[PDB]
Amino acid sequence: RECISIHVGQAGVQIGNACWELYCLEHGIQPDGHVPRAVFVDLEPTVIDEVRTGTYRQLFHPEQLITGKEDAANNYARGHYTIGKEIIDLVLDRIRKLADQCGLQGFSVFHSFGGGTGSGFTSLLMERLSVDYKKSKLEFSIYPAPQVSTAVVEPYNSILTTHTTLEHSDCAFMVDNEAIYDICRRNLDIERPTYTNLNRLIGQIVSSITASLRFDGALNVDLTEFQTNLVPYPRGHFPLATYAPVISAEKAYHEQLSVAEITNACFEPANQMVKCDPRHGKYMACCLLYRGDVVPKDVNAAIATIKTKRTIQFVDWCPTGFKVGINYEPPTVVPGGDLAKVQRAVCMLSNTTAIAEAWARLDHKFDLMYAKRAFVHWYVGEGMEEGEFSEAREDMAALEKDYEEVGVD
Amino acid sequence: REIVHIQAGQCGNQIGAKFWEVISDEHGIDPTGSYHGDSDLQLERINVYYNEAAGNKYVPRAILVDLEPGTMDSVRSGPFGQIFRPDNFVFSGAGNNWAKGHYTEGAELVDSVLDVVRKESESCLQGFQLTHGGGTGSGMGTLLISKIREERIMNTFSVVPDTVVEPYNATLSVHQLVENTDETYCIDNEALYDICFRTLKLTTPTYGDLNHLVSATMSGVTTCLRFPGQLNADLRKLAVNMVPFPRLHFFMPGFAPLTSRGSQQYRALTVPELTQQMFDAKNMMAACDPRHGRYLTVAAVFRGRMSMKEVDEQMLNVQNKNSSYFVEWIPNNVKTAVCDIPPRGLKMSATFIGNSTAIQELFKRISEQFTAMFRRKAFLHWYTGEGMDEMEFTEAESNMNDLVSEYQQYQ
Ligand SMILES: Nc1nc2c(ncn2[C@@H]2O[C@H](COP(=O)(O)OP(=O)(O)OP(=O)(O)O)[C@@H](O)[C@H]2O)c(=O)[nH]1
Ligand SMILES: Nc1nc2c(ncn2[C@@H]2O[C@H](COP(=O)(O)OP(=O)(O)OP(=O)(O)O)[C@@H](O)[C@H]2O)c(=O)[nH]1
Ligand SMILES: [Mg+2]
Ligand SMILES: [Mg+2]
Repeated sequence: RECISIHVGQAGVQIGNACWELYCLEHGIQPDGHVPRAVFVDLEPTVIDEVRTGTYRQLFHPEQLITGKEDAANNYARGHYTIGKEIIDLVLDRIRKLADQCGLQGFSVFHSFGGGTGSGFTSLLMERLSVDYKKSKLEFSIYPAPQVSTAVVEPYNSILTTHTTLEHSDCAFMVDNEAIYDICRRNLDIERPTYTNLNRLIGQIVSSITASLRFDGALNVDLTEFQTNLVPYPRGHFPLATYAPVISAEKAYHEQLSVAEITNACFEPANQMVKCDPRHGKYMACCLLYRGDVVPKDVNAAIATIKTKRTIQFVDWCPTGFKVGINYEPPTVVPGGDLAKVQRAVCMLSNTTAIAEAWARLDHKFDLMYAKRAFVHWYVGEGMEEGEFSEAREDMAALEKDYEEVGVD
Repeated sequence: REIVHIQAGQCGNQIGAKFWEVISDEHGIDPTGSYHGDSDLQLERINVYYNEAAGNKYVPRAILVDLEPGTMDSVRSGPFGQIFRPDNFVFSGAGNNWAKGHYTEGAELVDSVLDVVRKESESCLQGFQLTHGGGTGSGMGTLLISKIREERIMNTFSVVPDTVVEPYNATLSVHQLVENTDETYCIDNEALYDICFRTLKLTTPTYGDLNHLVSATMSGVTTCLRFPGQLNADLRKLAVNMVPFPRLHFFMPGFAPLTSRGSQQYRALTVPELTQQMFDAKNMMAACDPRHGRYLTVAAVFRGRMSMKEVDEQMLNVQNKNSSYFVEWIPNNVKTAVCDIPPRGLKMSATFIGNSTAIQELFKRISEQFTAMFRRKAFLHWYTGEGMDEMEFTEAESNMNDLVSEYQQYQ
């Protein structure tokens, strides 16, 4: 039923404080109410301290606020094998200690895809989960993007996370990679979008997932609901997050946009927190989570209009793939960030054939690096083998075929 | 994690004073005082450079090695000079023979060194910082590492230039740097003057300065990356992205905002201005000029809030305007790195760590000079006569020369 969350890295923690804010905000639980259901990890004290000094100070247990004391290393191997290993136990312990207190469903991880402690580590975290709880490992990342990568090795770290992630990571919400910026440039206008601004966003789309949904409404949608109405196949399938009223709270004023507009503005190819433009990817299931003042007929019509746009081609084997989730309480925008603040929104997520891309583009990267072993000696020397790589590559391979077969046909 | 600085010689020492002058303020540590840190973050990771004894006295964990009292007695009698525990001050015929300081004379003094290099390591150790064509340099220092690497990394901050056998002492040490060291930020005394008298209208560039400039680069390298960043790296990344072939290869560090005080304070530091800087000939702490030979790798380790777009982008044009010299067998020579917090008082900087060339166009140089003079055993009697070997020089030149071949394997 539940879904723990592990916010890792200063950022994953800033975004965390944010997503965590929106929550209580739409659940009527002020500063000091119940008890969260997540943890905070960082190897730089001063940042988690911000959660220990600033707002939402006493809404956490100094027990779900961890730090560390080792090296990150922008290399899979080290993070998965060698170093990352030492922590895992402890890590698990919480997702077994937090998983008990609640029949859970998984851990919403907040950090990023490609990286040192993001690729490697998780690889074995999701790894150790599929055997323990078999559960869900949806990691919400703030990464790229293809042509604008950061790390020099990135692909090495991606191809390795994909293969070992096939059974480890079910779905990675790959936002902030570089497509969320577009939204900050094109749908809000701002060239100076600090990492804090990008989080406020996911910090929003996420609030629409848990927060409000686990919150009463006219058409409730449980977490299980998702995976059920959202994954056609066991591959920890990765849908994409999208938000509708992403209008600027200063520029334009096209606020009053009837439900017959916010819905459609979630289909365009420039407002989905993911550089996976429906370049062909046939949707195969969408969970339209609405919140605010919405008449079920408005929806059971606005969606009807869509179902017949055809240029939005849904999979074949799927008659109807539209899970309409209606909540009451409208969204809740930061007092003075840059988010409009409408009285209704649409956080639609979905499995499009389309990550068929994102995975592809991330897999190819590994082949390029591995093809030369690049930073391989860094993992081998850390308790891994030509096996785990090559055999985790083959893994994702059938994730490129999977996300292809369940659609396009 | 941790590291233990090493102030070899006067220069390396003079610079120590500047590297620690800085770093401390970048960690709120007054002379003997403690952590006055404007913040609380400049403390959770200090350990990397200090030690806990009193409770207000975090003492720099470096070594001050020098055979000239007056020097360390100028560094210890001035400003921050009274923060180093006296134990830190480590004040035969030091023949100018690589084999004299690596096999015969140095080999003895080694054990009495490793002894301490362990006392300091066991002060988890990461590596040691080292600031500073001869005996005690190429031979004995090249041994110190071959031993260290059997026992943590080794960053070396060299002030590349003055001798006759030079290529002998050199070829032999580069060789060792292939299976020993693996991180040098080749800074320099006259490449500095220049870069310090024309890129800083500075008219009286005392040593302290040169040192200071150098220490500025070695801070951008290490310490820096041990900070957050949209895209951060660390010694290894730097190593695993910069060394195509095992020789060890030597780099040439370059700082970003290098503008004269008052006037110049142009702030033209949007970013194209930093790459403008870093990638020009002058401004390379090395003596040689990049424009005289391709690159194998480059690592712009920036440290100041910027767009992963205007960074990742610039790097490109740069890679295309100069396709000529940038070697081809590496689609993306450049290794963009990006910290967040910048040099204390500055808005935006970016350390440059360039790897010379694959048609190794520097080790080539060195290696050439050797042979041209080795062939005639030029000033070889000063080496052998110091207990060296005719096979020692052969070794180095061969080992060091090979590095150029391997490095080309990627160009
Ligand atoms: N969206 C978002 N991104 C953030 C936030 N804070 C940091 N980031 C991003 O996450 C990365 C920063 O990680 P750090 O804060 O350096 O480190 P950390 O992951 O917390 O862990 P340590 O390195 O040990 O301190 C950068 O890419 C930032 O742009 C935040 O509040 N929100
Ligand atoms: N930046 C800087 N460079 C210096 C300083 N002192 C010397 N140098 C440079 O370092 C080199 C001089 O090395 P020496 O002083 O001859 O020798 P040493 O390395 O101390 O060791 P010995 O040869 O055995 O005396 C020259 O290239 C100088 O330009 C200094 O205080 N600062
Ligand atoms: Mg931190
Ligand atoms: Mg001397």
